[PDB]
Amino acid sequence: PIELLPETPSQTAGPYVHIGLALEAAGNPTRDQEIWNRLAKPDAPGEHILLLGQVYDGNGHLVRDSFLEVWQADANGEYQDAYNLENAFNSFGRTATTFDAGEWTLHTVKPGVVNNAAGVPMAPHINISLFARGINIHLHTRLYFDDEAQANAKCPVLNLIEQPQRRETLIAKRCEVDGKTAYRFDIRIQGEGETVFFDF
Amino acid sequence: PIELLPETPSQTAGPYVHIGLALEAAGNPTRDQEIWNRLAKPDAPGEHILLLGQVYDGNGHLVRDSFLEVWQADANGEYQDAYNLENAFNSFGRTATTFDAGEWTLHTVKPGVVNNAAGVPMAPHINISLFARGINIHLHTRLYFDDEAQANAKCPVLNLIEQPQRRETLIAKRCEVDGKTAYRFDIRIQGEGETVFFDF
Amino acid sequence: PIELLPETPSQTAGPYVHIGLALEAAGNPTRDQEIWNRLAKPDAPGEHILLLGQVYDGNGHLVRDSFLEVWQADANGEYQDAYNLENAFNSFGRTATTFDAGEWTLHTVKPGVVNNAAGVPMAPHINISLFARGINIHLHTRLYFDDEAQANAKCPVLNLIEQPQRRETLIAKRCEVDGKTAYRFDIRIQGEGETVFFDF
Amino acid sequence: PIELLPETPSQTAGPYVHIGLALEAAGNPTRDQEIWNRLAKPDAPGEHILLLGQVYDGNGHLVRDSFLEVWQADANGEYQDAYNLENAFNSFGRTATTFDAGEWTLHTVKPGVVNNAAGVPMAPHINISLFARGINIHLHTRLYFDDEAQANAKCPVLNLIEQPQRRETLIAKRCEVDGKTAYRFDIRIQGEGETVFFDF
Amino acid sequence: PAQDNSRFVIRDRNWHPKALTPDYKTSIARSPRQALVSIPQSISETTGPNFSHLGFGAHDHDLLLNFNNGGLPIGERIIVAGRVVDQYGKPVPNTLVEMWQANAGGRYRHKNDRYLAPLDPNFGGVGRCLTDSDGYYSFRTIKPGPYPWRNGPNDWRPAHIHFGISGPSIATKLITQLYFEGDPLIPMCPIVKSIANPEAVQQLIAKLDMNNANPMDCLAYRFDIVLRGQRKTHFEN
Amino acid sequence: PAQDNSRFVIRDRNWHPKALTPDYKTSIARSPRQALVSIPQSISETTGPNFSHLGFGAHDHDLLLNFNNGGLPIGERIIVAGRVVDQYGKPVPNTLVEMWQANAGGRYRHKNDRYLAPLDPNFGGVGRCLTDSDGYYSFRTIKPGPYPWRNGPNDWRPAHIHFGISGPSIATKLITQLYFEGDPLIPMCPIVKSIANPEAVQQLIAKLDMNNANPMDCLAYRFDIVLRGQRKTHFEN
Amino acid sequence: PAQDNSRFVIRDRNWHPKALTPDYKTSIARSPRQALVSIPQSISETTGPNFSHLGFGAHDHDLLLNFNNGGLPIGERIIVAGRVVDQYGKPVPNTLVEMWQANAGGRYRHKNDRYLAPLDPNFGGVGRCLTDSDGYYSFRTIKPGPYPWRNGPNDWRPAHIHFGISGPSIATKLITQLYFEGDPLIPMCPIVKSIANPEAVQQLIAKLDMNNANPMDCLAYRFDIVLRGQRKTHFE
Ligand SMILES: [Fe+3]
Ligand SMILES: [Fe+3]
Ligand SMILES: [Fe+3]
Repeated sequence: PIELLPETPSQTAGPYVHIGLALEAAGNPTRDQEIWNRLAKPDAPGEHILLLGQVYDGNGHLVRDSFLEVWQADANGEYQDAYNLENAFNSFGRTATTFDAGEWTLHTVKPGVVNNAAGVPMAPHINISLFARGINIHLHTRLYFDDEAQANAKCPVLNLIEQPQRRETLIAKRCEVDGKTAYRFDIRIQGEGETVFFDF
Repeated sequence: PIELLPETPSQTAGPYVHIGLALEAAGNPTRDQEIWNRLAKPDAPGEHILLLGQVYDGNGHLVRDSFLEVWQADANGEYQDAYNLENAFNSFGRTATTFDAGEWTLHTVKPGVVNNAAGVPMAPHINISLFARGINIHLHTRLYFDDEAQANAKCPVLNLIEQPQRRETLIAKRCEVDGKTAYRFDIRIQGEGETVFFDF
Repeated sequence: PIELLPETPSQTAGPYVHIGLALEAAGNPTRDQEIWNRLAKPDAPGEHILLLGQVYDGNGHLVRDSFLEVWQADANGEYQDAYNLENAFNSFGRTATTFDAGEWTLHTVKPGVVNNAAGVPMAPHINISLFARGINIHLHTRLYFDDEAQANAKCPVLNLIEQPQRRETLIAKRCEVDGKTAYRFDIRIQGEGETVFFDF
Repeated sequence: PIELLPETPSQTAGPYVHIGLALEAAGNPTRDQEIWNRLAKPDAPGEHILLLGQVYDGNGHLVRDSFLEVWQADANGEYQDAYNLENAFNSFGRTATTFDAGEWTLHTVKPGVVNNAAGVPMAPHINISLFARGINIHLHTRLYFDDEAQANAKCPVLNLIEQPQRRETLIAKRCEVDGKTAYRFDIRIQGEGETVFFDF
Repeated sequence: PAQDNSRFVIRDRNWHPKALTPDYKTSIARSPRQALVSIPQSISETTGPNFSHLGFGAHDHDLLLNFNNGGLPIGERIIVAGRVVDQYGKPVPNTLVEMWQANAGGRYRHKNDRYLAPLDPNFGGVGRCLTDSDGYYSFRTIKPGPYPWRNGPNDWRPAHIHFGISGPSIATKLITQLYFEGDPLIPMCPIVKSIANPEAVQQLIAKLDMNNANPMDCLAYRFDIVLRGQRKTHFEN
Repeated sequence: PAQDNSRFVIRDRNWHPKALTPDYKTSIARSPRQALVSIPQSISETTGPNFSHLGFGAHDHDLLLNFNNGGLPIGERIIVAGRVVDQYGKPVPNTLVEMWQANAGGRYRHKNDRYLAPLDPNFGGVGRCLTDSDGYYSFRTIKPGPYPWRNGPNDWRPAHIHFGISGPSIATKLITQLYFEGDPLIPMCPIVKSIANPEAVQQLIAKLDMNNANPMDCLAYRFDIVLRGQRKTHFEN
Repeated sequence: PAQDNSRFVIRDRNWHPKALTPDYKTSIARSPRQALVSIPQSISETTGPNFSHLGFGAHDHDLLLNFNNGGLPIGERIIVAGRVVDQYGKPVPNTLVEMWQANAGGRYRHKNDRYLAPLDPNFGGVGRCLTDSDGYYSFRTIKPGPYPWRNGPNDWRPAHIHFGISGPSIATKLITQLYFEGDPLIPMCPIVKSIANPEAVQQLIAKLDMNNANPMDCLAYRFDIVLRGQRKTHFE
């Protein structure tokens, strides 16, 4: 068969990933421009939300050295790839769990609906890639919202998860933090309540 | 050492096993004669019973595409191998779980006692072979009966299972279905309450 | 793919084939029973015929060391495989061309119609195999009759010969020899008028 | 020595070439635009002519499945390579022999004189490529005209054919079809009168 | 009734695929985590059904004719034939061989198959037969197509026919899959690769069999099946 | 109008099949017995049609859609794609690639084909396209079946697609046949074997191309085509 | 205004390291036990950030100058350079390449690293670059030292530099580690050996590149990166 050049293989990010990719979270000096966890300035259109979560290993213990990358549509359901710290909104961000702060946070807006390649709407979601010591190749997941039940029930990606019970692992829980709308999305890498991870 | 011709290797039966081995269960038209789940004609000797059960995977979720073959002595402890739809009793049958009917059923008689090769009586039992998508080589088990406690305690096959708690996985529970004597035999392929599986 | 034992390869019969297979034609003493050119005793049913012919090489010169084997149905369209010199008719015979007698002869009856494997009638024919010095593997042909024009036109074997002109090479010419019905069938191995040879 | 990438090897076009390259000739439905046998619109410059011919195998039998491609200068000696069904003249066309129409036809104009690479005029000619079942790599030839005898005698390509008698195989015969000027160009692939075929 | 008169050679469960083969994703949750419990052969294991008295239809072995809705199925006409023997080389006569497959496009006639390749109105995909007195079986069918399946993001089954063979006891019963000589999908398939030993994989590949072909009609493939060796009991009790 | 500005590398007629290849029986009477006459390249040979202005239909390259009589064809859905280059490795852009084939069962939609395998009412078997500015072409089709033919008493063509490629001149024009990776019929075919050099045969075998497949939809095969090398004229006259 | 116009060749997850690789002890509890769920590519997966207008500092790619506290760092001066291409051999221009590493003695500038090898007051260990229009990147740094880690009782990482590459979409994003030609620690490392195929391990070993060296100044190593092949959608 046709064999292309093989892809460079993945390796774990390791315990010090933060010195290269999360300088502030590492307690080290930052450069003038950093890619971080504030996707939306206050003036950006749409519903402003706080996302937060904790990451658990297979023994139910906190992962305190996680690094997370997120990719989401704007409130109007468009992906904004031209990354610029002057933008009111950027579709891409980074966050982390650390020893000081075991709970990651993101400041964003709720993403609008986007269609799949066959033109069927997907429920509002945030794409997440999870890196850490012990993770040899990053894990892909999606964060959906518990107040989009009707859309979630019809999502063609959610519906590829064979068991309903496993679908529940991707649904973030609405709450309020300091009077502001927030959603909690905990990730369990292994075992009871194991979060659905994707290949694509 | 002496090496014989190798056996043809097993492969999973896959998700469409019913089109070949359970045509009625597949909702496809049947041929004039099919090997199915009614072992006993109404006037066959012995105690007429219903067997039924569900099959669970390692996540506790129903296996909705399993295919089962059974082999049992008749009520007089004889194996009737000359398969024939005109027989009052066939020792062999087939059943299945499907999307519509997640619970398999078998109509038979309670089997009589047979001796092992050393002449020791075995407790009444049904030999079962389980096939499905995800099962690379079929799993062997035995269904024994909870109202044969004295015989079960003395069975030389049950006594080969080192732990009493695992012996309990092979004991079907007496119940009533539509007012008729029945025994329920659930199979757990993996994890908590995992059913004992045999090699011979 | 599946490969069977290979067939023993053919070799030419060579110039002295007659000492082994045509003893009389070789001018050598015969044994008590020989397989030769009289397929029909006078009492055999059907139309008694003389067949004769000459064999030509690619330069138009006579082949004077040919050996021919023939196989034909009886007048009723049945092949008689139980070869016996006491039979009124045998379906099999042998003839030859020699230096003394360049023209072979056969004494037979006109064969009846036989169907092909799909049940379609073939026109009356004699199967012929030709052997000689210079012929590494024998050549198969058929002799048909010029007074069976209607049957010949519909023969499914004749009709596999793509060109009408080549079909004419297999049609023997009726004549009279000493007041008796005869047919002449000359074979041209190579070049102008080349006789159709078959593979099967 | 310097060895380039090898050319993809030729294979016969086979008996069903018309379904791909001569759809109307195959009696199958045509697409909106097909490359076929009318090179000249009625108002194209030059002398409008019909070309036609038959193709013979080595046994003198008609080739009833041939496919032909032609390439010729226009009447002013120009090769019109921008193929377009709206052109007054196309230098390229296709034609075929079939079971129904054993004689190919081409509607064109008489081509004007073009010079060879050394600047010597070639006699008016049509370049022809012949494909068919049994032809493993297509055969190149040229059709010249019998009423251009002076030019033909001086053609540097015709003069590369060592024997005058073989030069005669490339000269089409002027005739009339339905009262119109025509030239007949029969091709004999093999044997007596074998048409000259070119390599370049 | 059946008697305990024979013993079957123990299975090599490193020649067969193991239960847990994670690249085949459905095996991860449908594989036992405890060891199998070994038990001695008794009459329960060394006997099994014989199907000599099962009534077979005329076309049960002929998939070109057994789903006839006004015409022939579309696809590559093939005979699939072979012999069933045990590990000692003894033929296994009068044994039930069942088979099922997709159509020429990789579509199964099952409600759960939603692949966009069309059903063939003259093809059902199911056959059975009994081996003859010398162990030989034969079916006539069309060659099934590969098809995509939700394992990895671009996984395709090689063309295959599912087989089930009864043999002389429940100890011999086997389900497997036949694949076709030279199919470049075979080395890439996680179900094929559930078999760790490449020599064992080779045993599932049917060979083109020109000798059994019907000229101008259908090709043929040969697939021989080996069941557990059967011997008489000796020196017991 | 066209100009004489290039020369084409001379063909290796021991790499191509020779004319007389008697095992392929129809070649015996359709092969010239006289030598070909070599002639120098002129404008007549170094020019040829360009089909940039030919009007192609929407589905001309898509055999799954271009014979649509109410449904999809039955059979193995495949993309057949590749690149056309010359012997110097230069892409050949805007060139005409035409193809035809049998259906999934080895039956052609031609009156002369009487093979008993049925026609597919949604399959015609004909495609064309122009290579893009980088030399690439693609078709979507179903994989054709082998079929029997009246050569030897049990001869079968391997599965194949017929191709015709124009290239930059009449000197480059080529007709060939594409075969499929691993088909055990390829070594047995007298038409394949008209090519004496086994390395040349390999150049006609399309490779399975999982990278170009559409998951859950169609597989893909890659077939690259090399036409005669083109160079500028130099030091002439 | 990102659009779905491309598909990416599916990953070979037997070429990459598997999740569960027990000799690398931390993978035992941080590996999913359920199968990954395959999903079709959509605009969500086939797009991603472009960092063309991220504002880079003058020394962001030069680790000999980007932690300047009065002198040069101690250690082997090297240039680390290469090309980022996809599996079709197409270069990947204007893509973000980030890297981090320990100092010459195997010590990282992170509070959780308490290895007794000292920090270097003129070294920080962090770089970033965008590939140029032909897919090339380059950093200047010091060769990192190996270092011990609490896996087995005497386990040591080979000298290595951590790398992250964005590529054209979130589907191509990759984190990996670069190792150095000839290092005898490479075959012993359970993190290297998380990669089962030895030919894949070879793809992470940077080669000494004398052609790129500055005589009398610094050596150079070459590390080419291949991301997933990108093709146009067809017949969807
Ligand atoms: Fe299947
Ligand atoms: Fe063909
Ligand atoms: Fe490190």
